[PDB]
Amino acid sequence: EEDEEVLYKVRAKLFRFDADAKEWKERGTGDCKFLKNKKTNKVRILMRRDKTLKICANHIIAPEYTLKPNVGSDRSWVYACTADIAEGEAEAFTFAIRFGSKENADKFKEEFEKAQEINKK
Amino acid sequence: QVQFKLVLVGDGGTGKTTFVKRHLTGEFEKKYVATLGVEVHPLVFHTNRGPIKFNVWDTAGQEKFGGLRDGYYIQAQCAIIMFDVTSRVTYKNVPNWHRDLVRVCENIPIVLCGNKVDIKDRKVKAKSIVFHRKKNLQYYDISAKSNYNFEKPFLWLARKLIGDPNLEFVAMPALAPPEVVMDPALAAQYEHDLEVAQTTALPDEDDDL
Amino acid sequence: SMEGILDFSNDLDIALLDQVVSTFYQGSGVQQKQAQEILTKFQDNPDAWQKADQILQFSTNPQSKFIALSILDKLITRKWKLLPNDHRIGIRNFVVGMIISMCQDDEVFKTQKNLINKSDLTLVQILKQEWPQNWPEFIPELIGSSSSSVNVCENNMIVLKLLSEEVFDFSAEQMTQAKALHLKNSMSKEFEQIFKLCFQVLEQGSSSSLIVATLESLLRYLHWIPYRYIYETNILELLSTKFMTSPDTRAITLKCLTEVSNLKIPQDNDLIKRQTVLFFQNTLQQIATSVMPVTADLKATYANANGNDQSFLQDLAMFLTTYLARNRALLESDESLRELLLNAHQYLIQLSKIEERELFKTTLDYWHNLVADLFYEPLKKHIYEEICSQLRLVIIENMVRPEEIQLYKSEREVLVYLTHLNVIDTEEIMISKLARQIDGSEWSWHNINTLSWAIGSISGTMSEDTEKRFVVTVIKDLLGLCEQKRGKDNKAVVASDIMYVVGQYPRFLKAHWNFLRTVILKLFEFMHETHEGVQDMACDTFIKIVQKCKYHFVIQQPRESEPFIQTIIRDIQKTTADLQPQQVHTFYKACGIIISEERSVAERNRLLSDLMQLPNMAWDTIVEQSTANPTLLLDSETVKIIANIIKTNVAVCTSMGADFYPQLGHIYYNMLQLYRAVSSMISAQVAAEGLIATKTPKVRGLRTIKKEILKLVETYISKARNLDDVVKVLVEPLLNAVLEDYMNNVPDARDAEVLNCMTTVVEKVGHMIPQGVILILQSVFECTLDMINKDFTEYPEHRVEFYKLLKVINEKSFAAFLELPPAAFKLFVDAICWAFKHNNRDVEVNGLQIALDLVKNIERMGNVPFANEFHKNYFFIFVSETFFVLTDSDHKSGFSKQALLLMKLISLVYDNKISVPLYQEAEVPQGTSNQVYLSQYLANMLSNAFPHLTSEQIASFLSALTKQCKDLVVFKGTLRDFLVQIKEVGGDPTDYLFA
Amino acid sequence: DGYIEELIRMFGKLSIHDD
Ligand SMILES: Nc1nc2c(ncn2[C@@H]2O[C@H](COP(=O)(O)OP(=O)(O)OP(=O)(O)O)[C@@H](O)[C@H]2O)c(=O)[nH]1
Ligand SMILES: [Mg+2]
Ligand code: NA
Repeated sequence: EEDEEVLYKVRAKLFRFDADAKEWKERGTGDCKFLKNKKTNKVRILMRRDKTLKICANHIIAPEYTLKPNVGSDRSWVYACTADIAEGEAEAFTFAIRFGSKENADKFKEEFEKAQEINKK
Repeated sequence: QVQFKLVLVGDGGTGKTTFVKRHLTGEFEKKYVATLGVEVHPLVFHTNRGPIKFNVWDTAGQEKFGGLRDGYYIQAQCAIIMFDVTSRVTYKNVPNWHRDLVRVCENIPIVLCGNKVDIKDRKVKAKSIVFHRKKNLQYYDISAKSNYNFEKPFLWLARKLIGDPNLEFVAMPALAPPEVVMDPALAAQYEHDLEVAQTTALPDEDDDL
Repeated sequence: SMEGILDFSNDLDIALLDQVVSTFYQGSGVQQKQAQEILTKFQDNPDAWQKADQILQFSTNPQSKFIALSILDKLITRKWKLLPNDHRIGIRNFVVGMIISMCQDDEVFKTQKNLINKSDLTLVQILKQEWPQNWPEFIPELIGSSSSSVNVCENNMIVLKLLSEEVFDFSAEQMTQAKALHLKNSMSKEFEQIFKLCFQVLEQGSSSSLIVATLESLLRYLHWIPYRYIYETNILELLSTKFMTSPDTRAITLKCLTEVSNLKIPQDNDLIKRQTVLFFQNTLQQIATSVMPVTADLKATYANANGNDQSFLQDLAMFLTTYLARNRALLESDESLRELLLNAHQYLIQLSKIEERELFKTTLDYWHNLVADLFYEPLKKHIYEEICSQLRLVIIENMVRPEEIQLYKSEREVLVYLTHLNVIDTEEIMISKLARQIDGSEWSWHNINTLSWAIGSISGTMSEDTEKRFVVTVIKDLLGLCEQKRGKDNKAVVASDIMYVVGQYPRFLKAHWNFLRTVILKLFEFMHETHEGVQDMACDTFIKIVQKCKYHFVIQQPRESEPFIQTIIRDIQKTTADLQPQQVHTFYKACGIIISEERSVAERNRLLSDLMQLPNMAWDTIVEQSTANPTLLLDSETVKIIANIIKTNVAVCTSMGADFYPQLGHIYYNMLQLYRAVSSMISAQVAAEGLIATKTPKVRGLRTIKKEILKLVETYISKARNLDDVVKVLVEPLLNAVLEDYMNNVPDARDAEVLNCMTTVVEKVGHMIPQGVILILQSVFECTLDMINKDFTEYPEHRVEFYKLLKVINEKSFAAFLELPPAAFKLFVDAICWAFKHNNRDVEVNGLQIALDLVKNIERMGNVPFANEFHKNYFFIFVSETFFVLTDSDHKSGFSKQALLLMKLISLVYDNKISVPLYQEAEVPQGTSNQVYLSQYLANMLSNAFPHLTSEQIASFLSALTKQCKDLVVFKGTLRDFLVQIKEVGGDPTDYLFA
Repeated sequence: DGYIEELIRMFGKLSIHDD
């Protein structure tokens, strides 16, 4: 990440929806970063687990994506991801990302929309 | 790719499987499903000295689901003994688990782990945890739930097996991810699967994160 | 494919077993899981042991043979005494034969230790059954066989080691008391023969692997053998000299000498004292010449972690601490032993510098033992002045935060003793460390924090005048350090540590009002600082200073116009403006602590109403708005405000207790009105949106309001001194607001904090509201039991609070259970027995305690129709449900309380405290006493539950159990003997005559 | 004495300001 610029960095817990099990599963807790590539100027989410430093989110902030509220939370966003490469080859996931506060969540979604219309260019 | 067999032993309900699942996928399993015999899960860490792979043999604490018992210990290169700080009996059985373990594996690095330190009403106090001293076990307070020291057993064993005390976990450089190119055929399918997701509550909504 | 071996019709295909075993151990993925299920079902086949001699003969796979011995082990420990005597001789002969076979082949002996050690363990399972009564010659023949071959001699040491472990170290749980004594007596009878061979091998010193094995066996013998075998032989010289020079033998030898230091020894024998000194002198001499000198950097050695250095240094720490804790007095009087004493302590100083938390705890226990002794024992400190001075620096440089309670407590205790012993040296070391922070030599966030915690720890040990000059020197130096540094990050760390130290020195704060006031006004300035952690540090420090100095805030200081509490209350809006709600609640709690010190009632109530002004005006506003329109309450901002008002009241109530009454009285009526309004809103949302509503932010917000109201009332009542007002003013409105709302909500909308609240109400005033207690049972009993009686997991909070409620009702207002309709009283008994079968210890312990208290409640009634009907309906349900959890192996955590309950139930019948026959008309002869019928019921019950026990076992067990029912510890022994015998076939019935 | 007054004067100037 030596040729990428941090646009936004917030602490978050990331979840993955297991449709089969009909429940949310924690995927990782750590710094969720918005990284702008110096070459392509494409902004991605890169999230690493605390301590182990293992990647638990790695995908483009696609302009298609829509952040929805979760019924249970005032400080979370749900959105479909069509290509995440954290755990091998590009796989589709329904993500949820929860934050420390409602304002952290609101600043995330505003920063996520900034990045979507950087990815428009 | 250095490959090491890790046996995980201790009383039923101590959080052996929950601990492994946390390392494998990052999930915390609230439900207790007793392991039957053993479950083998390959586990990989990234260090300054390169990748280290643990073949984790998650054994059954309950005697009725014991299966092969000490048979699982054969050719283990390292071990974690697990007990529950909320349960006095789980610490009392630590010498029994250690006895059965050392008979099969005479000269291996072993970590003693007190799980569930997140719980307020701690029955097994720090002062009374002294079993590791004469047996040369590393001891860690851990919580699979809060991730308190969750990495420390694997960091300690990694340092012992590779024989490098300065070994540390590192970030692997992150590959550039691909563009979505979403297809309209699955548009309706995602619409439905996203509605079920939104209307299922996120677990543990009173937690700090 | 692999499932062939599970077909017992045909001869076992060895080659098929070996692929199944091999694809389990060396295989991967789905194949190894399939093999795992196959191997498990194989060994669990009850006839599997018959196909064991086959596998040991014809298989070449060491893992197959290992699993074959495991199958054998399971038969020997469980079903041995059921076998014909020629099967027993067969099994013995081919286990012995397999062991000598593998010892005679040097290739196999070298390469298959796992399989040999497993064979030895199997042989020892047979000795536990057959030796020495059916095998008198085992030891004489083992000793004679050892002379033939070094390999056989080595393996014989491993067998004896395992035998010693199984008889003395691991017998308590796994054998009857009788069988343990028999095997202990037998081993000590023949130990003379065994020791001679042990000592012979060690003196002759043939082979290191044989010598390591002999010393491993000796480490086990040292746990039980009499001291004479160690002191009246040459073995102490061997352990402390020749075996300390070789690194092979050194590891085990040091462990042996650690256990020698623990031997039971006559304390009045000058020759034995000299022997104790000598082995220590020899051991330390070998360390200094062969391993590392006194000056060696053990921190660096341990950090490098070469070979077994970490284990060796761990074992040296255990050896020195063990020996010096017991024996250091032997070295303190003779001038010739002075150098030995201080070198041993200098090694411990070097060991105390190792970066290893758990090793440090071991050395710190010893340092505690030492400095405790130097503080009380006369003429001892001067010996240790250089040791203590080095120790001061080691504790200080390795100080941890108070959050680590145990280590910090242990460290503080030692550092306080070391401060008493030399104040001047402690002050000099701490001022010098401070100077190395200022000049930047040792400057670090961690280093200044460590030093702050250390300086903070020795508060109250120095004289007041010495403390004054010390505190002032440290604060001025830390203030200068803060000025010198740049950046919010650096200045915040030093400001925290300044504030930390001040908080630790209350005696100083009490003596200097002007300084205390400055400190507090500075904390008020920091409560506006947005930099991460400062507001928490300021609030934590504030309540910490107030807990210790409260009196100085409530009186008028001579140069002041008013008590400072009044000044804090005037500017409370401005002071807390920038704090998060939780920080504001801490602040208010702190003010409540000060206000409790005011003993004038008029003045306390005036300060209380002054303090609650802002929350009381926010409250008056919100009830006016909330009473006018119930829609306005659904707004998030209003729910957060209301929850924060109630939490402010809980905070002040927590610190004021009984004194909070006037403020509770001011809000009580409208608060219980709000509780009902909020209850309705919750039910209305569950109606419109479904159960998912209970997880939405706004319903969780509404439920927080209810929980904080129940917390406020619980907190007040728990500390209330005027119980007449609790009954006449608080309780009736409370029961009318919460009970019906709880009963008539769906399970997922019910708050477990209702049960918690009711528990406290019954605890404090249960005796005064018998009709109120009945109303509580009617309202929460049946509907809560239905939530928790389907499994052991759902509604965990309700489950735990439910059994706390029944416990306190059964203690304080038993009358409420006498008033239950019989059907509901039957559910009460079902609910206790339900608690027994829980693993969750909070439920299980309350389960057994209710059962015990209920039995005693019925006892107290005397010979009355209700006590008589209770015993005829429920006595045998309680005996048989207690026996079920004693014997099922899944509730071993509750053994003590199970045993106590069973003893109480059995003792009722053997004291003739049950007036009615326990049996049905014409179930037994007309005269028959309850004693005889209990014996028959129990005999029949255990016969059906454990059909593999003989009538003789059951009869003997019960004769012992019933005659031992006034002596709990012995009773427990009989129960443990019974738990061992149900695990096997052919248990000796005489074992129950041990006591 | 005066040195307790010097402590009070110095404690008052304690601050957390970015530089
Ligand atoms: N509070 C708390 N619960 C935990 C923690 N770790 C595990 N648990 C819970 O403990 C229970 C048992 O966890 P498991 O991993 O299934 O237990 P186990 O040791 O594998 O049990 P066996 O397979 O029978 O040996 C589950 O309900 C877990 O959610 C922890 O750190 N804190
Ligand atoms: Mg498990
Ligand atoms: Na301190």
